[PDB]
Amino acid sequence: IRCIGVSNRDFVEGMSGGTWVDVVLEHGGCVTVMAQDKPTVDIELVTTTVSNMAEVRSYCYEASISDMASDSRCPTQGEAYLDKQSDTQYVCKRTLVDRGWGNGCGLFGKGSLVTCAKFACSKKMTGKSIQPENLEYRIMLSVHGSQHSGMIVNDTGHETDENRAKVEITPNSPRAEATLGGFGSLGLDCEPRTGLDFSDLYYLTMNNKHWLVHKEWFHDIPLPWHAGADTGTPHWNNKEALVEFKDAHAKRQTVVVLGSQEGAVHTALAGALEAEMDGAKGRLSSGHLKCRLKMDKLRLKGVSYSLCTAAFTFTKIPAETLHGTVTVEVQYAGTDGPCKVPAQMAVDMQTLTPVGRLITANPVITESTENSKMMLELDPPFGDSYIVIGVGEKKITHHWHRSGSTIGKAFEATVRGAKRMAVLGDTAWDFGSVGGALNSLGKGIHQIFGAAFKSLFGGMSWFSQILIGTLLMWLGLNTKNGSISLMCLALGGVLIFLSTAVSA
Amino acid sequence: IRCIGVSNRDFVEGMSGGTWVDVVLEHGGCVTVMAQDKPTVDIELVTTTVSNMAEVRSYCYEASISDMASDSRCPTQGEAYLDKQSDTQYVCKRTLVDRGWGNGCGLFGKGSLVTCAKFACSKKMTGKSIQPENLEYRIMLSVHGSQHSGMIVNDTGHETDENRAKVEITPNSPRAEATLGGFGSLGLDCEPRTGLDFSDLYYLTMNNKHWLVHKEWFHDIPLPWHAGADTGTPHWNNKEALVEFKDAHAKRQTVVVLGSQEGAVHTALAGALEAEMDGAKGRLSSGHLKCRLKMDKLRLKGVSYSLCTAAFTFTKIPAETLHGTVTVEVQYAGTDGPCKVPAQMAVDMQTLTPVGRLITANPVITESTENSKMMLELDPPFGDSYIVIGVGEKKITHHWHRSGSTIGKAFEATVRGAKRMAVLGDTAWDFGSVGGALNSLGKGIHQIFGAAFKSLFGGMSWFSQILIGTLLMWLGLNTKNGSISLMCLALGGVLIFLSTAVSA
Amino acid sequence: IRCIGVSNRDFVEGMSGGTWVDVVLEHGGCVTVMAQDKPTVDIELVTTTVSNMAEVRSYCYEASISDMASDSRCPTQGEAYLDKQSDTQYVCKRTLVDRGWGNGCGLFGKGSLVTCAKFACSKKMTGKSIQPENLEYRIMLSVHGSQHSGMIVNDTGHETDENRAKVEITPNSPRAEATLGGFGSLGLDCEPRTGLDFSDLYYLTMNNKHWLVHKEWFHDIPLPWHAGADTGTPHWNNKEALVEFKDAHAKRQTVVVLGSQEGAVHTALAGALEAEMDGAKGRLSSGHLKCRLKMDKLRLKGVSYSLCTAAFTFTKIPAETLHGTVTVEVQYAGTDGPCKVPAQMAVDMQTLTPVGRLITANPVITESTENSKMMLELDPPFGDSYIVIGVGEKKITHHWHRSGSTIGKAFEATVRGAKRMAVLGDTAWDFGSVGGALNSLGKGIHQIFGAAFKSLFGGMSWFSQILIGTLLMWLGLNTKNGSISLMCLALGGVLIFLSTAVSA
Amino acid sequence: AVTLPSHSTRKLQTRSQTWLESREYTKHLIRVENWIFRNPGFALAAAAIAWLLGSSTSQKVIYLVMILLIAPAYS
Amino acid sequence: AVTLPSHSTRKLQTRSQTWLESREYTKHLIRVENWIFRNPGFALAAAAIAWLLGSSTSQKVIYLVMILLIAPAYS
Amino acid sequence: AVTLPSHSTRKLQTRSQTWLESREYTKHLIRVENWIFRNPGFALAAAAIAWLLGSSTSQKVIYLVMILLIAPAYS
Ligand SMILES: *[C@@H]1O[C@H](CO)[C@@H](O)[C@H](O)[C@H]1NC(C)=O
Ligand SMILES: *[C@@H]1O[C@H](CO)[C@@H](O)[C@H](O)[C@H]1NC(C)=O
Ligand SMILES: *[C@@H]1O[C@H](CO)[C@@H](O)[C@H](O)[C@H]1NC(C)=O
Repeated sequence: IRCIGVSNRDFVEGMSGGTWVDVVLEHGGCVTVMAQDKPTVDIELVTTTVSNMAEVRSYCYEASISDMASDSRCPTQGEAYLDKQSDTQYVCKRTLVDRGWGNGCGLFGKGSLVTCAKFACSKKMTGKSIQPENLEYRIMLSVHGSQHSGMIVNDTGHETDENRAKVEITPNSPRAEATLGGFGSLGLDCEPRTGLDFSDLYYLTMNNKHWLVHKEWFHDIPLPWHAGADTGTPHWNNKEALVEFKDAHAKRQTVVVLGSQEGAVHTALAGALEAEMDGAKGRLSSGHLKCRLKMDKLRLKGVSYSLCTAAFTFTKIPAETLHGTVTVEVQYAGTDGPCKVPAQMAVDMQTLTPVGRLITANPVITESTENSKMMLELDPPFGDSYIVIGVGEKKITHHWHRSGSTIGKAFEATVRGAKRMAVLGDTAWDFGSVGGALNSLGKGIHQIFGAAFKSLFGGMSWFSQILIGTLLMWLGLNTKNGSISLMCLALGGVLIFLSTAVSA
Repeated sequence: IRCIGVSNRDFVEGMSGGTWVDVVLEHGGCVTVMAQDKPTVDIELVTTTVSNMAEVRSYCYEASISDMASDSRCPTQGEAYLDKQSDTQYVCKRTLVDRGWGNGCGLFGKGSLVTCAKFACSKKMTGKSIQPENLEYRIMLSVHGSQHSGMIVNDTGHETDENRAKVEITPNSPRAEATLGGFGSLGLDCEPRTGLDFSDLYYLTMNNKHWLVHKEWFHDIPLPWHAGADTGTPHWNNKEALVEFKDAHAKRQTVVVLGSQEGAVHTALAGALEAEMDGAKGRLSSGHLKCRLKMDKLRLKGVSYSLCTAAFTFTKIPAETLHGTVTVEVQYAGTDGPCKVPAQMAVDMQTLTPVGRLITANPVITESTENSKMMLELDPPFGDSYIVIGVGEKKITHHWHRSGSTIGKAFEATVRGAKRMAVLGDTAWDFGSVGGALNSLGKGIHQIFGAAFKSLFGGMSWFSQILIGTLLMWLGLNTKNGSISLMCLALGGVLIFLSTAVSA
Repeated sequence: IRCIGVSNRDFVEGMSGGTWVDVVLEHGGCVTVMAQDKPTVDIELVTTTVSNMAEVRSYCYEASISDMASDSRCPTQGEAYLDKQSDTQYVCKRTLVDRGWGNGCGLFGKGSLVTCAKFACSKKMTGKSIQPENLEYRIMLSVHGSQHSGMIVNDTGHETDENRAKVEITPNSPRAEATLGGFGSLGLDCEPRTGLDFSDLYYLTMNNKHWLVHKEWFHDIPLPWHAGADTGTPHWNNKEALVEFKDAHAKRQTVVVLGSQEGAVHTALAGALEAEMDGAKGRLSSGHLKCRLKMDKLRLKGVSYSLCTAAFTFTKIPAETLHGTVTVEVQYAGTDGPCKVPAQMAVDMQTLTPVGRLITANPVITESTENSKMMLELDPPFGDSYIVIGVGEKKITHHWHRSGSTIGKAFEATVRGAKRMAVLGDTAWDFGSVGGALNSLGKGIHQIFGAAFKSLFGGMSWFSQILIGTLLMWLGLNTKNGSISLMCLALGGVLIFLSTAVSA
Repeated sequence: AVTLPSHSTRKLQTRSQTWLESREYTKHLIRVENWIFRNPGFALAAAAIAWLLGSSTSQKVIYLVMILLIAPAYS
Repeated sequence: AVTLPSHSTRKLQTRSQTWLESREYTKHLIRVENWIFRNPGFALAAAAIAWLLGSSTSQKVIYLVMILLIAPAYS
Repeated sequence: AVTLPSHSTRKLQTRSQTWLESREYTKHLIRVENWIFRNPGFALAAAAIAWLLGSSTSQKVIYLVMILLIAPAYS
């Protein structure tokens, strides 16, 4: 029931050959599953919490100078001193002043003074370091049993039940076993490691608006610094990028506190992930996790019930959703037990051969004596169908129409893979739940590319990569030969694509 | 253990069946060894003290001119004689203080002046001399076999050494012996008598900070000599290298001692290995030594154990070192005494296939009561996989992953093969047991050129060899006539490479 | 008189001006000048004394460490902080050591570590500044005539006696003047601003010896410094160029305070000048000074002196001074009043015909009764000649021979007019002469080819010169046309000259 | 601050949107023209230099862009 | 006075820091800078002093350079 | 390091013979002796590169010494 309308649900076609549900849960859209031998369940990598972290560095984005102390010496001596150049508590800078007879200096010109400022700090950007291991996910999964718009909504009351289960692979307990009886169990062979490589993913905290930020970029911006440090009296580091030493004309040396940078770190912070914190753990979103489930332990309860006969009614008129999978919600006569609810949406009426698919799998009234509104799916074949769900005397038929030809689906489910590729790089040849030659050869061929093409182009935001691709496509057909100039308009065709392919 | 994380550490896995594996081992970390049924072991050349040695030459670095007496004859009135001029202690000149009537002479010309100074030393440096013998080597053997998580560094018990037994390879006893807890005792047949060169080497002893200095150099410092030890005040050859007195045309004999010479020496010793001669016997850290392991006595233990079943709670989390290995410290919930507990590199599906190697040869629980620590060093395959521990059904796996490249290790037995090589010349191609005469090369072909290189550029230094090397790496990109090309840009690049390797 | 024999005492019988004639009276020897009629005088740059000197730096050549401390950090916790880092009186170096199971957390890898030693200086070495002011030059004035028994050196009542004259000239008062009652006065006005190069010359002191050093050298010494003056722990700069951080093969990083740099500097100074110290006044030798000693107001004490009657008994065999100037030490035992010593030179004496030219022109004796003594020069002619007294059947006639060569001695003022050339370098035309063409210009073509010739070869210590002077003189012999095959021969061999006019 | 490096350069490809893609691509445009709409002159001049090159009727082409693309954003 | 020994010439090759190695590789240099900056004059000097009788394209440099490598030290 | 640089550069040329002078005349020459004497092998290696450059009769003569004297001083 979950994953229906997640604008990005993906029906993983089973396989009548051992359970290889190799699916990459997205932390966003989702993936449902279907094989003859089992009801149909789906998963949505809901929460992706990070346990503990290290306070690698702390930066200050709003310093505050306090005491402006200035010292001077004329060409008569070498430099200046000034009481404060012997403290970390300040920040000094020495240079010259046209020291002349203005001050009564024997010699003329050449002086050298030094002004200082006591360097306090207003708000500090407390970054972090989260080892790949110690984190953890929480993939909840549901099943198309008898649900009733019980979809999404409440989740905790639903997990103490047979159709909605919540498992959680740790990089330590990587094979959780979601046991939703009345059906069975579930295997999970997850890689709580090849996630988002939180290796180089320092977790930021800029005034309770934290974003998971790339490592590099973290060290790279300089301002103040203090870290792996017992706060105590924060002996800073740097500080130039805040106290501004500009001597008015050439007689006096003034120093202003350059402005906060508060939001100039928000424009800096133009990366991708947005994080949420509890304080305890690093609760977040936007990530991915590759697993493998065990289909073996999952019983189709339904095929044991006597199909239900009596009345049926569309409490909720059929709604087509995200590419041609229709939900119908219906209720029952009102004096029955746990029995199947017949339903074959067909071509016609008389020769009602069942044509199309039954996402739902096994639809069965819950052992109820009340009008059970069982909410269940179906995949109409492109064109005109008849979601007919009943005994046959009283077929609560319906006229349906799926506007998607099969060719127009292949072209548009080509992208449901085009993006799940360019967002999952090579972990894209992982949806290929099997040990195929090409599902395997791929993860490998488009491997010395994920590695190459990325290393030599892993530094350029949207705009920046079109500006290269388009330059490459010109280097394309336009050049001396069509030999080593095809791969130019080729890889140059990737960049132009990758930029626009992430957007839509 | 001893080497679960020391950058230097090299692995000699020679199941040569030669019951030996020549293996070079210095104070540069260590080596582990493993082969058929042989509990992988760690050898670590720790200490290499020099016992009895006596001084060769003592230098003065802190002169101290006592009194200065002097006499000047008048022009051809004879000559200036000073009774000291004969007593070795002082040191004087025979200048020409021009003099005449004003100067008290009955004539105009160059009467002669001899200014004498009594010389004395304040602090010196003696060059105790060391020979092959008076040398004692301290190797530390430790077998992964089955041990402790924290106690992999504890080094106090060499009586309980079920693994970590301290050897003591003397020069007079090249051969050795090891004692274990049910393991064969080991024998390393070495060459303390010729390990690291010592003929060309002494112990400077100034200020209490000593350091192993070359021989060549130590016979050319320009200070006052003192051959033999002291009988209190001694006689110094070159009592003037320090003493300096230059009077110009006047009667004023300026005898300045010249100061100290610490920096003057510390500074000119930037290639000398720091050494701490402590108490009686000088200790040399940072040596080098070439042995060989006699692998007969060492035969696995606890092989006759039953593959123990209880679940295993990793006490900590699966780490990696600079070699892709993995500490995997687990627990055994109280099911009987000693037994084996197997693991596998579960390359994905359940427990099915065993992959990658396991560095610890055989893991064995030696504890009879409850829970106890043990850690297996594995060699996870270049890609992903888990870590099965215990047995099949009640097995806990921890997800793991190893990055880099299959041919990223070929960029390491090669880069580590420039250190092993460029810090031991030809006595470097000695890590892997003689595989025939195929080695009458890697430890031959080098004493053919290297011994000719010893002379040729033997006397260089960083900066130096580049300008003497780069000019070569250039000459070879510009050889007008000959085969010079190939040997040129080679002998050029390799030099500059030798420097751009170890410690630079 | 004053300089009856000092290596480098030159004459200027050629005042050649309307009583105006210059000279460069250096610390090196002296000069005697005698105009057509004027008494003859001996001036000399006896001493010079800087006065106030503002110390610029206070280099430290002996560092002493303590409070050795340190801290580490597992490869996860970011940096490593140690409170002494906020001490500024402690030096540190943070560097990644090694660790893991066996040392800290367990997560393997090269985490970070820092260690902080304390600091302090055992012996510093200030460098006081010298400004073209505060340098009173001393100059001694000793006339001739009435002057006996080398009562010359004897520097007493250098005031009372008019035969001696103390003349101190400050740069703010160069026009000084000698009061020689009887011989008149001596008008002198020098160049205290353009003597030695006081601008650029600091003044240092290790222990107590004092030097003179060129600025560059003084500001290009790694040694931990303290600038200007300050009583508290001179906040040291470069507290680390004299401290060392040993990198342990693995785990540690311990400091090792380099040893006393005394003799290291005490040797670097080679190329500097020695300088004493009297009180606070920076007394020094070796200076040189220019001047325009006006010959007016000078008069022969006695032009109206009856010739001394009859005792030419000289109590000294008339020795001879270098450069060819016989000195006699007559004593008029039988004589009276202040009469004119009837001296004179005679080539034959057969019939008094002088050919000398004594330079102590107008020798006189005062309070002369008996016991009267007195000295007097003489330029003996080439070959034979008899010194003499005018009249007397007791007219002494000590035969005298003049060695050398008439035109021989000429070759001398070419290789001596050269010493004054190499040293002084260009202020070497300001010897004794009023100039106009080949004398005003000599400078004009020297000042230009003095600066040019400085810029492209200053920095060339001695051994340098010749090298880049011989291997240069070759380029001139090679090639052709002269314009570039002479200029390279000239400046090639002449470069060499300022190498032989140095130590010789 | 002085130099601020972009976390843009190294984003993090995920299905969930970046910190602020929106207002991202519109800025570079804004600047690189809100620059030529101020110091437009640099256009005609900048153009000349784009002429003094391999003047390929398809090369001068690029160069012209290489200059106007850099001026705007100081590099 | 001159302590002409330079053990850093006779290095020992081990798994350790040859005494004061830290700033070894750098030193030899910064004294060629402390030289030329204070003696900029010699800059052009060894430009032709070498150029002349360099007898080649590159040779000029291997002179100009192997000269500006004497002055700093042996001088 | 702790090179306490070159005062031999600027010698306050005068009358009274500079500091430690008497020495300096030979000193920079000795360092370059105690050096070859040790590792002479820098023979077939030093004289070598000579024929390698320029080839002029008087080339190696000055090339071989160009390096022979730079060998030390940088040892
Ligand atoms: C709300 O949750 C409860 C159980 O916790 C469930 O019985 C009910 O059907 C849910 N209602 C919704 C929102 O579907
Ligand atoms: C060393 O061995 C002792 C044996 O009593 C053990 O208790 C201790 O934990 C070990 N020391 C270390 C390094 O932990
Ligand atoms: C210096 O000369 C004076 C004058 O005759 C004499 O009285 C004094 O003792 C002399 N001093 C010396 C140098 O002995």
